[PDB]
Amino acid sequence: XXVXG
Amino acid sequence: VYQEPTDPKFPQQWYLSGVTQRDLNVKAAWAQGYTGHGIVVSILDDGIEKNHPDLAGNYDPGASFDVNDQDPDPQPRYTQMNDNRHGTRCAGEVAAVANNGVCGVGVAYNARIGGVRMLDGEVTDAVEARSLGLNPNHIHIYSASWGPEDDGKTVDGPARLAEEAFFRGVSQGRGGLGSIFVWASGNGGREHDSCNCDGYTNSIYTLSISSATQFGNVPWYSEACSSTLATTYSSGNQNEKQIVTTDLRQKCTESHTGTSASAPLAAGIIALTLEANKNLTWRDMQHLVVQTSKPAHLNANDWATNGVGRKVSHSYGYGLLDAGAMVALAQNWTTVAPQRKCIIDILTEPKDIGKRLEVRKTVTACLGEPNHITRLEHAQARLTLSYNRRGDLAIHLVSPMGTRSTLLAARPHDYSADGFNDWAFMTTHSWDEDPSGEWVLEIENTSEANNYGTLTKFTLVLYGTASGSLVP
Ligand SMILES: [Ca+2]
Ligand SMILES: [Ca+2]
Ligand SMILES: [Ca+2]
Ligand SMILES: [Cl-]
Ligand code: NA
Ligand code: NA
Ligand code: NA
Repeated sequence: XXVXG
Repeated sequence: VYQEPTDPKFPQQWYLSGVTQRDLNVKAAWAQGYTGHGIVVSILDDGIEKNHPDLAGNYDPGASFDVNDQDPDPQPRYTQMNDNRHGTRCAGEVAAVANNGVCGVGVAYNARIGGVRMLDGEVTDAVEARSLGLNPNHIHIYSASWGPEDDGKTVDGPARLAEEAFFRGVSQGRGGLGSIFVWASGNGGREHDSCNCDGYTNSIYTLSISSATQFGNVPWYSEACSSTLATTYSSGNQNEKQIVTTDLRQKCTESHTGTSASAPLAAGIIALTLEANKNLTWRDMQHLVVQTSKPAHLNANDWATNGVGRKVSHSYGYGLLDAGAMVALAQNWTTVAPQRKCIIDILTEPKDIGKRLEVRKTVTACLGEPNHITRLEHAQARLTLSYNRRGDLAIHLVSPMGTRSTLLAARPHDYSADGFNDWAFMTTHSWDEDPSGEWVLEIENTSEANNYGTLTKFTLVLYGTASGSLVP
């Protein structure tokens, strides 16, 4: 996987 | 007479108000008396600087938690690179304090703002579920500016616990009216990513929000897809202005960028709307967005008029949010009828895809049954297929009213041979149409390669009601 966005 | 904020950077918040009309019409809502009082918004991200001079006055510990370290305090982890600044920037866009001589103002500058620290660690399904399901009878609106990798080859969505959190939120959250989940549609534009390959944005339970640049163009980072619902302004090229908000270490930034800024701005507008009518359900809120959003002066080569006369784009959904129109329409809004679900299994046999496959099916939309739908909301094409190079596929769905939704555009970097396993491609573009009649699914190979595969399942899932339409 979970990326900022 | 309403007095606009005096904050030192408010004149730089071009996207909130101005005489040019290139704005979200937020001051019109403020002047109607809606600034967010009594609404609670939570930023699901890497933490929130709860002592920031432009957030402390609106901070709500009840809207906050630290899932990464399992404690109540969502304070970001400070590092030299300031990696954990993302949540604080999102928070200030929603609810930065007004008229306090510091930075600018949030869209809902009198709302209460919290944050869930959940990205700063291993983001498991459980981590996501505990964040989406946090204090759902206190938090009204959740804002998420994160998701699966934007590499243009990922197909990923909520696992079981997170999907359960979505269903529990919309069903029992907010006293049974439903948690409002606002999602940034993604930053994978440079990779030609599709936001329908992101199950969080592609969910019917989230309001997926895309971005427009100051000059009204599709930003370089924008992902196009049919699941997007609407748009707010964000960053663009270096001649275009950007978003002003609270930054890590008690600072003010005028350089927040990407769809990460668009979801919080939408969350703030939705907070103003909820203040104008606290009885709105999660589906009411999506209806309001569909009806009030504005295409005008947003540039795209794919604008199309759907079956009820609304313009819709895969880059922008129904267009720019209009806060003044949202709060106005909310006040006398009549709650929509309970949601119906009509399941139509299309295929009688598997179909080879080859160079091109067209599947036509005439449906009655559950005529004569309690789930009969004459007023569509979301529609899904749940597809199970095999293919040798997934990114060479383009998939379109045409509604009986003639609205062509791109469920999947070519993804040059998606080399996967894993196909799609009951993937629920979603479109918002046929909202309020009558779904009775011929639906057409088109799957084509966009490359010269001799690709091969088989479509083994196509479930058309229709959501909506059978009452209460307005004139196109
Ligand atoms: Ca903590
Ligand atoms: Ca301020
Ligand atoms: Ca994406
Ligand atoms: Cl369902
Ligand atoms: Na409910
Ligand atoms: Na969504
Ligand atoms: Na029809």
